[PDB]
Amino acid sequence: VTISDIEMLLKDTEIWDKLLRNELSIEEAKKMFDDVARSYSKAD
Amino acid sequence: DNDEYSFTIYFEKIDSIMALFKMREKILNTKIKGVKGIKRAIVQKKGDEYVIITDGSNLEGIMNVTGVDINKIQTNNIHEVEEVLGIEAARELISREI
Amino acid sequence: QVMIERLKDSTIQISFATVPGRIPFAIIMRALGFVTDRDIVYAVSLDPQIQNELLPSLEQASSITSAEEALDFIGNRVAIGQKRENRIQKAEQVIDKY
Amino acid sequence: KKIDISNHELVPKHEILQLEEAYKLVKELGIKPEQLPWIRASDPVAKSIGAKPGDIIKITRKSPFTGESVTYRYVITG
Repeated sequence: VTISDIEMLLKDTEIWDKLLRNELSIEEAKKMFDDVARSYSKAD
Repeated sequence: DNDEYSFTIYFEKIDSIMALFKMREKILNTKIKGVKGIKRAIVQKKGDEYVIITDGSNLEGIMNVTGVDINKIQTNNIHEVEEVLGIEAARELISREI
Repeated sequence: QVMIERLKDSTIQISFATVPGRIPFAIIMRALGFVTDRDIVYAVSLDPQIQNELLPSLEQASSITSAEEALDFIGNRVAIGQKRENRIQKAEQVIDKY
Repeated sequence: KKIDISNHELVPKHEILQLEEAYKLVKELGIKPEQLPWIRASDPVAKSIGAKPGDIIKITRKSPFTGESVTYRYVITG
């Protein structure tokens, strides 16, 4: 539970950092965001 | 039954000088009505309406009580409202309390 | 300083500085020369209502019915890993002095 | 407990900010997104609107100085 939350936080930080550097555009950033949300909502 | 307002329990199962006083104390500590945490409630008149001032704090229990306006209840406890309503409500309550 | 407690389970304990922990009331009464429970309950008071409260404390010392058993109980409380003799004289001397 | 608390008089108005608006806010403020005040994803009001970690929640509050004041929070796991 706790480790899954930490992984969620780390991946969200990585996605935000990648988006802020213009590495990826907005729509794929949103797809990554909600894909991670759905993937880690199973444990919760 | 023994009288108009007096009775007696016989506890025929238990055979021990100990734990009989424990059963007596457990009986004396039994709740008959009301919600937990509240010590005493007093009805007061603010304007043209009637409010209840309570010496205890139990937010969820009062929300479960019929006849209570859930959207206008206010409490002195900040952690209770923080856990029940959220963090912005706790912020507003801290401001109002100060 | 000698401090007397009345615990939640309707028992009475006496504990002073020298002897660690609490000692039941009837134990000290037996160690001081009160062997019969009637003697204890009549030295306490002559009121039946007050005498009724001594029952848990009286029965909590039903195992110890002699002065020497109370004395070496106190000795075990104060002296650990010694024979019965030195234990009882140490207990009686600490009772008589402190 | 199915009692709805979003209508309580102590609860300001919460909204989920779109990705474009969040990006514009972060660029204009010159901050990393996690430098805003935090809000747990298990918060009752945040849960009532289906907030998820990584989003930015825009909160509108009553104010005696400007009427309505808008602040922002960052949704963290918890």
